[PDB]
Amino acid sequence: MVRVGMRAAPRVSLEALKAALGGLKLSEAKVYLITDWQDKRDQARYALLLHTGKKDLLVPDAFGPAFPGGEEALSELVGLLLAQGARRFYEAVVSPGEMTALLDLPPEELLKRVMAIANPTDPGIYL
Amino acid sequence: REGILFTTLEKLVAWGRSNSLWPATFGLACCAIEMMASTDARNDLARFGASPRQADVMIVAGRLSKKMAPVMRRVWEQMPDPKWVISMGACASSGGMFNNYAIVQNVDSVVPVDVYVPGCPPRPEALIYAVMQLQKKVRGQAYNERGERLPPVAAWKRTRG
Amino acid sequence: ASSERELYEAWVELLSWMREYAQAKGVRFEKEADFPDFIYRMERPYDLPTTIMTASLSDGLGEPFLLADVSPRHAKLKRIGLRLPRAHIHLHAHYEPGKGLVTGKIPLTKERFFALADRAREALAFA
Amino acid sequence: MTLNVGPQHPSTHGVLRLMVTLSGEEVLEVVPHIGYLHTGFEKTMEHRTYLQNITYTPRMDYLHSFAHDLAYALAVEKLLGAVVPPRAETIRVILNELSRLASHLVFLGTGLLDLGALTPFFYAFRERETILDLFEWVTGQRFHHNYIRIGGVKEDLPEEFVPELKKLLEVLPHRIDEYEALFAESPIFYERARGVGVIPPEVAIDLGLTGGSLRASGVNYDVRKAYPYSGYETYTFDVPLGERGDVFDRMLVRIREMRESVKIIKQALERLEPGPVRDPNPQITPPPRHLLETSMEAVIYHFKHYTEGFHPPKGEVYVPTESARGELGYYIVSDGGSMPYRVKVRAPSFVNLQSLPYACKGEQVPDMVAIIASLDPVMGDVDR
Amino acid sequence: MRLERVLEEARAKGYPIEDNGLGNLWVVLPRERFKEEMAHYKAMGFNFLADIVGLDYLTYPDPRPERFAVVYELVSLPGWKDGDGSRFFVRVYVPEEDPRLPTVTDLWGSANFLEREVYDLFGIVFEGHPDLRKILTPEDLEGHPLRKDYPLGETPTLFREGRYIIPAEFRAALTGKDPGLTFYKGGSRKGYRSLW
Amino acid sequence: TLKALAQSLGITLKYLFSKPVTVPYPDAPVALKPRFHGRHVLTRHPNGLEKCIGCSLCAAACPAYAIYVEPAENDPENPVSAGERYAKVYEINMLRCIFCGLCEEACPTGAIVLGYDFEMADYEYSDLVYGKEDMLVDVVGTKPQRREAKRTGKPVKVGYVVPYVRPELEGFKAPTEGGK
Amino acid sequence: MVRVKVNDRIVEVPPGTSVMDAVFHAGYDVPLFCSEKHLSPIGACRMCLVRIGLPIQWQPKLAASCVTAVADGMVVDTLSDVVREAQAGMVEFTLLNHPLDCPTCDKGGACELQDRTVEYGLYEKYPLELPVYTRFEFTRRHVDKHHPLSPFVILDRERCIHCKRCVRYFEEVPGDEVLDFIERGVHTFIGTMDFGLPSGFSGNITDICPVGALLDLTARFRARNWEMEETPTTCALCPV
Ligand code: SF4
Ligand code: SF4
Ligand code: SF4
Ligand code: SF4
Ligand code: SF4
Ligand code: FES
Repeated sequence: MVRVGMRAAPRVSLEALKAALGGLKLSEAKVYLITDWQDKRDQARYALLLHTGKKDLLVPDAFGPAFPGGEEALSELVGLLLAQGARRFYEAVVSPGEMTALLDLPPEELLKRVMAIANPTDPGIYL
Repeated sequence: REGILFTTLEKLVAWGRSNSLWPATFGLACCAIEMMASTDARNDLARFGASPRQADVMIVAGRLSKKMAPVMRRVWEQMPDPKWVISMGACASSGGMFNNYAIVQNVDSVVPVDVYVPGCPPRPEALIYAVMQLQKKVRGQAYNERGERLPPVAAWKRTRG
Repeated sequence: ASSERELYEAWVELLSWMREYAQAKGVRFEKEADFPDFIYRMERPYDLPTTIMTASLSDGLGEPFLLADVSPRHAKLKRIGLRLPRAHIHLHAHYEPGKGLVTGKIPLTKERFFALADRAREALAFA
Repeated sequence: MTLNVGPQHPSTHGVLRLMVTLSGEEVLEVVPHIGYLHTGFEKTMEHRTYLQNITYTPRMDYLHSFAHDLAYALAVEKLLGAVVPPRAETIRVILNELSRLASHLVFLGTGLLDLGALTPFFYAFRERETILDLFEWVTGQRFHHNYIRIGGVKEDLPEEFVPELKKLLEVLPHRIDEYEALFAESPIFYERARGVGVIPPEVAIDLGLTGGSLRASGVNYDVRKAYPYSGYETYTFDVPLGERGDVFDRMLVRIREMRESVKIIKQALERLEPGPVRDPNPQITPPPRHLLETSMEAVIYHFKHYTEGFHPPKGEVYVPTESARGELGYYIVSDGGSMPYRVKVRAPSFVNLQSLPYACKGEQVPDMVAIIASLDPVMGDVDR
Repeated sequence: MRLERVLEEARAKGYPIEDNGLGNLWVVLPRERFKEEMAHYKAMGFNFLADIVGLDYLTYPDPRPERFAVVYELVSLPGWKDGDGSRFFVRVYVPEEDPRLPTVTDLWGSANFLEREVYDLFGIVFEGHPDLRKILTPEDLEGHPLRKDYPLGETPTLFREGRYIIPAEFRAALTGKDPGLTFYKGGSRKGYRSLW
Repeated sequence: TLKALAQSLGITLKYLFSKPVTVPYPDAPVALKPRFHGRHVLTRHPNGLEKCIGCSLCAAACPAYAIYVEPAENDPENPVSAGERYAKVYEINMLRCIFCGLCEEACPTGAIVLGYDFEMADYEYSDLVYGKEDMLVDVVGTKPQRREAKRTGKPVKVGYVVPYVRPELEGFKAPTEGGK
Repeated sequence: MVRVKVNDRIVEVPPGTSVMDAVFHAGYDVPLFCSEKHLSPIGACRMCLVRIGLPIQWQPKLAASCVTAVADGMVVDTLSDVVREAQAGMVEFTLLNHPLDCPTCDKGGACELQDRTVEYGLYEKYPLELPVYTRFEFTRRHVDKHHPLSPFVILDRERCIHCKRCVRYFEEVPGDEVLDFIERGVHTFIGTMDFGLPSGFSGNITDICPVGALLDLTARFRARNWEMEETPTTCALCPV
């Protein structure tokens, strides 16, 4: 597993992600959005784990309306997953306290935890 | 034209719809059997369609398994447009008493929820309260705790896509 | 008998006296404990005049120089006692009908109590 | 034509998915696909107190829930060696059978609707409503009632339950007959159900179809009889049977079961005198609420019981019970912890289903609906 | 009477016999003799195959021979030709690094779905099966959910102002290998049984 | 068996001409049994002191983990409950809640006791996590009910009636029977 | 090593062993209040009481397994009807004067008293007899309650079971006798004439106390023992 990005910094993270995906076709990939708090999307923060199936990618919590210009970044993220033909979007709910510890765990463990907790989600809510 | 833009005309159609609210049930667990009670007592609702095509109101009644989610997704998408979603019971609304790998911990993930109805199962009359809610919700007669008036159709608010 | 009731009423009485000596000298009074048979009494009925089981007079430092308590509503051989901390001093109040509140054969008047309390404060109270 | 009967539509009941391999109007083979209701109790329950689990037990077979309640309660009591009071046992047979009448009422309501027509769902619903009102009266809940306890049952029956059970016990004989009246003399239904739905006993046995859709094909096995538990050992008890397993016979057998159930209700109702209601062993049973205001030991045990709960011996255990869907039972592995090490639930509805590709093989298509309703599944039990 | 003929047979061939005084009885056959012996079991007159119950003993306080163990429930229906009512468990332990086991599908068609479930939830593959397809867990689910090393997968329950509960950090109840909240546990909380 | 078609019709006829069955909620109030499991209520002693000593044993008892209790110390001058301890926060997520009443059953002071209300359907998730001050014995209504009754100024009528209220609910006023 | 047998099992165990430890070492258990890791056993709370043999030759009266040395080829009995009866008895003596605070007590989920009581207590007398928790129907000991000993430490004198753990600790481990019992008989209680609770080590007694007599004021009334997310870590405040 690769880890790119840094916590709480939306535009740098988006530019880096755009760099890293490339001409990879995503039709068999699974997209996991890691967040705390089910109800309130307005003050939400978002981290992302992408399981391509041939390799995995982690981004910390740099996304969402929680940070300035963050909403537009999450929206373009999901739009971009959608363009490469990613379809299967999932939402994972962690304790705020977890979020820092979760991404400091080793790749395999973090990934199994994420797939265990993740809820199938409409890509449209992040647009 | 979505029921809109004459003060007389939109209100007229909006009653038309609220009182017409046409449930398309999507049974899952024991909650579905608790809605089959609702079928008895009912009086703007309980004619169906049953076929999704023909109905405005989608009632999610039961635990929605993760494997089951993409299905309910298309059923909702495969509904005509002026459409509403009621979420019935704890399992649907939140993760319920089953907090785990198996089950969607809020149905609002996959389909835009209009109205939520707690209970395990909720008494049927609560679901009447919810369709009266949604009745009076699409009349644009509905408010949250923050002071805000609530929109007739949620999923007029999500980006489709 | 129903002497029980007059006892609890008299217990309320003694508490009143403690509160007074407290304000008078500018020295702290404390309500220590309420009745389990009231707290944990749930729907169950409660007729007692107060809900209070244990109390004390503390000095500046909060260390008590005088202690006072009554039996729960449901206990055998009901008594109300007094104890002087550190001094090994124990007193047992009964109630004889028509006479009043007595320690054995000796009447327990308010005055007797105030004197005992002052001796207590001056001797035992640290500040 | 491999026709794809979907998950929830079109009226393939209880969220099943069916690949009817079918050219024409017959049925070649249906390739069944389940798992759409999988809630994962067997894992979740490894994370709940034995008390806490009693809230998760009714929730699988939600029609006959109390059979879950009964099976689980029993297997634990056995495992920790608890002694259930007679009046509690009697009440548990009453509730079990009443919940059975509820379940059955539902099964034939849906069955008659499923192919054939609408009307009789309603009368069954009326009697079921009287039953649910009984349950609300005693447990405060319609279903998923948190009542049964490893000792016994949560609390005693109110004044008003007895009078109301009689009312329904009065109308039901006339009532069950009225449903029977329409059915046994089946107008179209006879030419609709008599031929369809083939069940050889040998294959029922080969594929393991236990659940009262078994006796409709002429094998005589009832858990209340074969392996008696809660004192069914002591009742005047008729087990209805079928001749050659079709749709029709299954369908009537359960109706007979309803009057016999009612006869068990009356019988048990006769034998009921005042007393206590759960095993007083404090290890097993939380203290009386009144003395929480007096005893030290009470408070300690209250606090402890409702937080940690209790630890049964290290051991594995299982007890068989009869639901309106067949053999039910809890396989409980305890590690001596406050929560079960593992609970595998023997799901009658799950084994019963291996015989549907068999059952509806060669049958009609309109009938392929009826032949499903006739098998009486509950998916909460299946997926689970 | 058919049960006695099983136990008497197991004692001679050196098969261990488990018994709890609750009235439940096991017979553990080795891996080798399993397929054939059980073929003999259906042949022995065993009508009905009730269960296949998979067990993951990873977190069980005492050790057992191998990590996973499967239990079949064999019976002869009491209302049939000549039914005893003889029912009993046959247990077969299975290696962690070798989740193999022959199906009895040939024998009972009961073996069909149940063995598939035990494949889905635990990694155990059943030989000779008509179709081992994943049964229960979502199509794209990775792994085998009910085996102990696999997360129950809880989500926090949610309240008002930054307030959460993490169930697994909330749990009052202890498991078997749990210490408890004092220096140790003795007595009833190391396991208890009343004596009738 | 031709006769059946006929008799089938006959019984239905009998039933048509028999008029009665059903209750038209909310226009006719639903009858509930006295032990029914409704909206959680916190109860008070005669003194007015709250039964809740804030021990969060309701929460530990909870299989859905839907009860959050932040605890607190009583003020000698002006007390809340009968011990030295009471409940600073009591939240219940109705959406998380399964409605066992293991909370009530665990409750040592008879503080937490499930009520009678069912008309709680509401539009927003977080409006559905009830707090203490929505649950006390004095309160009449559910959240959307009360909110409608303020935005209208038209008082709350619950859609239920009971023969009487349980001993454990003591203080909880409800529309009963013809007791009124 | 000295060869000991506890109940159904045998153990190697070095000579100066406490019988209690040889017990637990065999994987058994026995009530434990006064004795503490790193503290002098003194058979005080008398909870740890077991049986000892030395040849079948049973000793007349029970050994406190905490204060009994182990001898070569010695037997130790912890599950006998008579032992469990005695254990239950000492527990009942301890519970005899106690306050009734569990719901409202900060010692909450993890109380050596609570857990020992629920483990060993109420021995099985011989049916569904309706039995009594409590024999004693008289008035309990009532003293000073909720008394701050220092900005960091709170005292309930009612809860104290008069094990020696806190005073013992103060004299033995830090070496500041800022705590000791006062009067005698049942009247005995913890107090201090050194008011601050001066020692910079004072807060450990909060951990040691088998009950909630001594509690940690900085964390008073915050959450119940189970309810905390507990993060094991190491303290970076100094080099140790
Ligand atoms: S909320 Fe309760 S009644 Fe509804 S599906 Fe879930 S368990 Fe069944
Ligand atoms: S009723 Fe049950 S789920 Fe609801 S708060 Fe009480 S214990 Fe928890
Ligand atoms: S409601 Fe009852 S159980 Fe819950 S904290 Fe209050 S007193 Fe304790
Ligand atoms: S010291 Fe222990 S037994 Fe006593 S009130 Fe506190 S928790 Fe309960
Ligand atoms: S205060 Fe606690 S540690 Fe000290 S003697 Fe009393 S019970 Fe033992
Ligand atoms: S533990 Fe040995 S006497 Fe206290």
